[PDB]
Amino acid sequence: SMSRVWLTGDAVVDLIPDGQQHYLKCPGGAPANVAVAIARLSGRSAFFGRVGNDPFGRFMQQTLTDEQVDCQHLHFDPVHRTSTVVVDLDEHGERSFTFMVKPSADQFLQLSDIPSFQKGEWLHVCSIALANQPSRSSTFAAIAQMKEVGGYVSFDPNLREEVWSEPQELQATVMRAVGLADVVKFSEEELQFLTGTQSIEEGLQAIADFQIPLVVVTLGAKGALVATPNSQQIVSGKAVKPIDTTGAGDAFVGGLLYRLSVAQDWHNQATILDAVKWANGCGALATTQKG
Amino acid sequence: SMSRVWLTGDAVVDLIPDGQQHYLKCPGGAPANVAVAIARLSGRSAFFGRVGNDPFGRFMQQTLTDEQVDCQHLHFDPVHRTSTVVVDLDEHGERSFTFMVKPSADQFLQLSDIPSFQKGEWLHVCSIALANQPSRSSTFAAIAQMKEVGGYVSFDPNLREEVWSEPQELQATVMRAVGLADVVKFSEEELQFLTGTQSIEEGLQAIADFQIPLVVVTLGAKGALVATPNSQQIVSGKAVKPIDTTGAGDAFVGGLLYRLSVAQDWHNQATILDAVKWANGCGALATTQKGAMTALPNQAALYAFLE
Ligand code: NA
Repeated sequence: SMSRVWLTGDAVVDLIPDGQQHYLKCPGGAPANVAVAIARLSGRSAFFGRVGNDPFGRFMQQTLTDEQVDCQHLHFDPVHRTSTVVVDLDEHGERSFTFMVKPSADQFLQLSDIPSFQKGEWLHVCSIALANQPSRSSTFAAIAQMKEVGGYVSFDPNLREEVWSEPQELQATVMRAVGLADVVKFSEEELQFLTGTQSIEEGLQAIADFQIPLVVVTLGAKGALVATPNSQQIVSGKAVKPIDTTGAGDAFVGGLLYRLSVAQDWHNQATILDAVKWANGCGALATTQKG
Repeated sequence: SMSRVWLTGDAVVDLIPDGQQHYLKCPGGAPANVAVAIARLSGRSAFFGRVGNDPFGRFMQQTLTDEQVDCQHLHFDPVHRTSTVVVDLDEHGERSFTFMVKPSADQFLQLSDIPSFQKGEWLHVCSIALANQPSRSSTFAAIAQMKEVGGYVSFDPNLREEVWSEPQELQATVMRAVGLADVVKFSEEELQFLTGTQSIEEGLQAIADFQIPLVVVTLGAKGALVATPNSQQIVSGKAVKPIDTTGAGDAFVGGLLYRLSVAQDWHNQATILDAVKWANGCGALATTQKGAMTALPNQAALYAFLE
């Protein structure tokens, strides 16, 4: 087997209005979305993290097992509760969502929740895991161990100021993670938010000292900006400019990580280009399903 | 014209399983259930308490106004969440409840939220309101104010240790409220836990020195045992089709308190016995639909079941 992508962070149950007096149970959370995306490509994906010993936590355990994601290292906190979102409708029927549990069980990820890592494996992290302690320090420890054993680390800062008890620590904590990552996925505005000169130019030029092996930037319909310290390149979805990646950022990551993980040499420029091709493929695939 | 019944505590949105992938968005919570049960019996009930500024709390304000409980003294906490309970099933082999929000907005009930009380009125309190500060002191303060003015206090130690940040404080805090109430509703296992006893007779002699005007111990399906300083009696009941026990006890309290609230003197023995009979009726009836409030009967429906 040997090839494997580890995923960690917030497993989330979304509650959607199924008309009136009814909510639909929908599994969510960016780490779980990417984890499922990889397993749907017949890839080997495993999830470690913390949910609550509650029905919603059990829903995610069942969902992930069904989707063939290994969740043997999924823990159930007897006290804290699984992250739960309720989306709400306007007078005009326009969506709005509310975090129901703060802070959720995922924020209490412990050092003993971290599984043994093997050489050549991948670890993917989102910013929510870096919001508060003990999850902040536990996640960084997971990163260090993955690298120490000869593994690789990807990072996608799906940043939301909400979950943070101390929003001021965000710019420094996330840019800290960017420094330790092998692959970093940036949204256009995300790259900007860390002081963008209105362009993705010097916003890019800034991170140069970090010497990140691979940086990928979504570009709505323009496709995907691919950045290596040597080169610079755009990999469009060669089809009359398709569409965006609304909610398909996770699917994008999944397709990217699945291909990079099974590569003999993911550092290869040719291998990277093919991986981005799949990533755009997954991203487009998700947004054609009315999503 | 008759006695107003004040209700306070946690207004809760219950998520009840409808199939494998759906949840029923149902209004619940002890004070809200009892307030609604009283109103549906053409009784006069009002609610004072605290919910989240979130829409789950707007949902409960709407449900109370429609039912039609007074909630002028309903407040919205601009920081904390409205209590959300997810009911599932519990192998070995019944139902199970789980509190998703800790602490919820009702735990932050303030002294300023307490309305003016009047002689003859009623106040019902669930033990969840004593769980944490400042709700604990606020609720204890409200209980006292009703007693001082010549009102009456009802109390239901609906035990849920989960919401207590200091679970060791539960027994002493609950038993304090027990000694302050006119009416107390016990489960057979509740009275046992709080008294450290095993038999119902022992649990009664234990609390016998509080001289509580009325103690009710639900005997599950045999009805309830009715305890007064002088006399003990059993009051029977009839069975139905249990398909959702959610809030059956809150329905019991609803029927009990309404029947007492309309009497010129509720201390009358026959009145008390008739009230429990009402309580058994409303309790069983609520277990015929999904949701705590959904099957709370009007007078016509309740008389039809008892007749
Ligand atoms: Na019910």
